[PDB]
Amino acid sequence: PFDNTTYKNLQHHDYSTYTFLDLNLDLSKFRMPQPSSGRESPRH
Amino acid sequence: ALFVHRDTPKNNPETPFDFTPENYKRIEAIVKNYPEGHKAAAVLPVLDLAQRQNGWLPISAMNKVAEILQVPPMRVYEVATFYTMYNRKPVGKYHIQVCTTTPCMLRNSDSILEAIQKKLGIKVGETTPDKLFTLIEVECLGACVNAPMVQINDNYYEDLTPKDIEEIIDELKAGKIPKPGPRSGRFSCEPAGGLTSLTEPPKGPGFGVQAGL
Amino acid sequence: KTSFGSLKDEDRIFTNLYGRHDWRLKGAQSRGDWYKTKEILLKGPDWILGEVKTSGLRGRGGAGFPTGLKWSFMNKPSDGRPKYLVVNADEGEPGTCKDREIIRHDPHKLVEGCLVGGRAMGARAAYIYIRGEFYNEASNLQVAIREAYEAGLIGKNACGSGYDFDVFVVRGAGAYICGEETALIESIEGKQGKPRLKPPFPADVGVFGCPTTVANVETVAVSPTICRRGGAWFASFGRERNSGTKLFNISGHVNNPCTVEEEMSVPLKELIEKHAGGVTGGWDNLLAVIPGGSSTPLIPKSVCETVLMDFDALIQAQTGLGTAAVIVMDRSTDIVKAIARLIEFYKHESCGQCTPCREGVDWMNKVMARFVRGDARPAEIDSLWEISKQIEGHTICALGDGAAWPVQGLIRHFRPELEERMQRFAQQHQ
Amino acid sequence: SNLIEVFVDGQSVMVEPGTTVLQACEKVGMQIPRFCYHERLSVAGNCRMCLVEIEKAPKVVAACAMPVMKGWNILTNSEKTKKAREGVMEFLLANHPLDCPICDQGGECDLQDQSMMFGSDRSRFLEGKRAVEDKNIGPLVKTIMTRCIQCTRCIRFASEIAGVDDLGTTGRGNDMQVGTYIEKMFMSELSGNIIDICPVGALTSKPYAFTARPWETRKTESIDVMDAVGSNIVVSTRTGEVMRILPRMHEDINEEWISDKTR
Ligand SMILES: NC(=O)C1=CN([C@@H]2O[C@H](COP(=O)(O)OP(=O)(O)OC[C@H]3O[C@@H](n4cnc5c(N)ncnc54)[C@H](O)[C@@H]3O)[C@@H](O)[C@H]2O)C=CC1
Ligand SMILES: Cc1cc2nc3c(=O)[nH]c(=O)nc-3n(C[C@H](O)[C@H](O)[C@H](O)COP(=O)(O)O)c2cc1C
Ligand code: SF4
Ligand code: SF4
Ligand code: SF4
Ligand code: FES
Ligand code: FES
Ligand SMILES: [K+]
Repeated sequence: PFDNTTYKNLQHHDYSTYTFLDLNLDLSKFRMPQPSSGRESPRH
Repeated sequence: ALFVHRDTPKNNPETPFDFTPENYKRIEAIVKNYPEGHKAAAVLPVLDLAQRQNGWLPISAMNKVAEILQVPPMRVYEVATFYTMYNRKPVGKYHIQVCTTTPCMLRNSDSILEAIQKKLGIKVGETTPDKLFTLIEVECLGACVNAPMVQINDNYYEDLTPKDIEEIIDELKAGKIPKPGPRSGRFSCEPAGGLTSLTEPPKGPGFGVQAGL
Repeated sequence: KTSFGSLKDEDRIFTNLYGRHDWRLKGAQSRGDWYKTKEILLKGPDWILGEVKTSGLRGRGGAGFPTGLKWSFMNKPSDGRPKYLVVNADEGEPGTCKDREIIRHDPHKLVEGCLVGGRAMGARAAYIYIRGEFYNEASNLQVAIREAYEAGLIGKNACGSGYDFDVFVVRGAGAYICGEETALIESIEGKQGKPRLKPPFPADVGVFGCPTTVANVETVAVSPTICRRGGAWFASFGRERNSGTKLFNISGHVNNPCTVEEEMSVPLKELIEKHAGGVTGGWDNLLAVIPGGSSTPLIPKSVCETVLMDFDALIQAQTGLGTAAVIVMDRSTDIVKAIARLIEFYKHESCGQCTPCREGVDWMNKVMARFVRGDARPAEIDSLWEISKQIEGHTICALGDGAAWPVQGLIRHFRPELEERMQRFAQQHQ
Repeated sequence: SNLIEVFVDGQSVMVEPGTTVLQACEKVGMQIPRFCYHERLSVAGNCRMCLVEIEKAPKVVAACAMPVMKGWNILTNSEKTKKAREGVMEFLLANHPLDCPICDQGGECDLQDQSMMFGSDRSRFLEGKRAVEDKNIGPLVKTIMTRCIQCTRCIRFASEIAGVDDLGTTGRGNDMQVGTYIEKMFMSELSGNIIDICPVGALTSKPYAFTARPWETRKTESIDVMDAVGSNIVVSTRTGEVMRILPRMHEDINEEWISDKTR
């Protein structure tokens, strides 16, 4: 049954102040190992 | 509204600030999004996280972020004074950001600004005496077809009237949280008088796929 | 084909623009997103770049550079440094509210655009610099990116093609200058959002010193639809060197301020009267139109009658296309107050790096603030023209150009209203 | 020889690739006006005074930053180059304070001299000028930040040569302010060279402050003895009394700097 009448994007009504960073912590294992420049910072 | 720091009793490097341990987990997760040797790239999300924990940035959050990322404090001070979200003075808990650029001004955001000024009892920049509301006047928030609109700490409240923003401020003073959207009959960005486009159902996967794919 | 516009619901790239369907993976898979992405990626960067250069896709950020020629600047051998796609999601332009809709309502289209574009340029990952004000949109996009990783669509072995491609979202902090590509790069690097000087273009030295392409959300998200439907199909919409579809933000004084997708060379009168429900008062109530967001010069009613809403016809109409964000202004508009508030925007959002913008934009705001009251004499209009011509072309990025242009459009089309404002000030105060 | 051939006002000069347009004009003895370019600091490109015309290219380029390409004809004295210089000088003098009499930099100011040479002769600015808060970075450098033109030689010096990182730009727009953002004291061993490289009177010598004036100072080219480095200096005297010690440019000892003990 097709619906072109309701706004399906209601998930963002319940987001909190830490939502984005909880999602980043939930994604921190799905990611590739970061490439290195060899040094710890440009002041090292 | 100044871009220097003067040590108050409530803002100094001996003002207490530290992250919760879940914020240290989140900071490690942020730093892992950036390449090795460019740990300094995570100044902005970690300092934003410090604002999300504290509500505002004293000069101990700036120094703590500079300590954990091993950057100079001055390079975090440049960031915290460059951007208009890093609140360097303690704002109220509901931070009403009224947009007043030209697309919101054409649809009478000034009536909303006057309505908030007469509903809260303050003016632009000030804070209400309960320390719940701070009203400032910001630039384009990127909701121009839903003009006029406001932003209250995270959330866009769009297509407003003076009565709609009075009603939203009333249900904020009751301790609840409203629905972050337009307050006219439409939902996000369609024409208000009806759907001039996208009336049909979509075609599904595979429509118009050229030969060789 | 000479008549343009009337884009049908079947040729819409941004189906579910309105949030009427499920923006999640179960909805986006039912609309063509993430279909045969593996067969797109296995056909190499060269076929993808050939289809994009075939498709006539120009820059949907607003400058309008040819997108495939731009992305081919990364098609070069590796020299130790990694490569990055960076997706410009800042969207600070007054009038412009469409990439908010792309992030919030079609996020998987953006993630598949990141994957196909990064495959086209050999990019290791994707940093999507979203605006810090778009918090719900950022959490929304991170939900969809988690759906893309958990389905195995991105990351390790992306869609089963043996390609490794992460997708990151970096949130901004409230600066309109961090939508310019090099200031955005500096905003990723943990620094003030001050633009770099060109050259180095980001294909040589970009984010972290790596080769980099910064492209808009619109010109990234329409790329898998181009690589599925073919180049010549998308090239068959709009005029030549104006190939395709475009999201228009008809804001301002219309009955229905809306975001809609339409063919590239649609008429402006037809767009306003057909999607926005016309100007508030009919077509005889129109005064001026800022056609493509704030950085483009206004044009009066006598030009907006026959004008086409693409790059070339608006350059011939002494303005620019820009973000295709239509700002409609009627006869009840203090137009000098509107342009002066727009210059007030361009001084509150200007990073203060080089001399001409840092000083002259504040000086133009003070002159425009006296023009609103009329507190000037008619030599200062030509003086302001020369100030704008000294800002234009002398800056680091085009915020100086995009600030001088509303002044030049206002003066060029409404010099007499400034002069009669000043002379009635002079009679009533002396 | 992989030199490339360019043209400066028509005159053919040979440059190694990677040469900036400003150095390509320096190789025929023409000094392009500049405020933020310093040949021992890194390139910033943010005063726009070096905007020079490349012909058959409809846009002035920043000569301090722009590497030359093959076959360019650099036009240092054309019409749009001079309009670029006059306009940029007009924006530099839009908010600069009328302090030339009470300023120590007068007579030895970059902004005065190339306002005279490359700028206009009058003002179109009719508004009120900005005013900036003064800072206390110590007993050696008198800080009057209204005179600052934000050329960022401060930050490049104290980030590259002094290695201190106390200075930066706080704010944004016309309210952007070079400073330290706190009451922090910039005491390096090389900290007085920001008095040298400030092109304006924003960073002046607090001991030398108000005492003398450069056109009456007699220049005497002498040697440091404060350490075993042998820095080459100017002991500038006025009517029989030592007024200050400036550096000399010696490419192999003290390149153009001196320590604060010397200064
Ligand atoms: N979408 C938005 O929210 C906004 C868009 N704009 C638009 O931005 C426009 C200005 O664009 P800009 O980024 O300042 O510059 P634009 O003139 O240079 O260049 C467009 C793109 O092509 C690349 N490019 C240009 N020339 C190149 C060359 N010779 N070699 C290699 N790459 C080259 C640039 O790196 C850039 O990514 C304005 O006209 C306005 O329409 C402005 C403000 C907001
Ligand atoms: C001051 C300034 C602000 C800009 N802001 C944005 C922006 O917010 N979003 C965007 O996509 N492009 C913005 N641009 C244009 C970018 O520089 C760049 O051209 C674009 O992001 C990517 O090129 P594209 O048009 O091919 O997508 C801005 C340019 C300037 C000069
Ligand atoms: S012209 Fe304005 S926006 Fe651009 S680098 Fe300079 S201060 Fe920044
Ligand atoms: S710094 Fe130069 S231009 Fe400014 S007041 Fe001093 S002498 Fe005059
Ligand atoms: S104080 Fe002087 S050296 Fe420092 S940025 Fe300002 S003008 Fe340049
Ligand atoms: S103008 Fe207020 S949201 Fe863009
Ligand atoms: S000298 Fe090239 S811009 Fe300052
Ligand atoms: K000085």
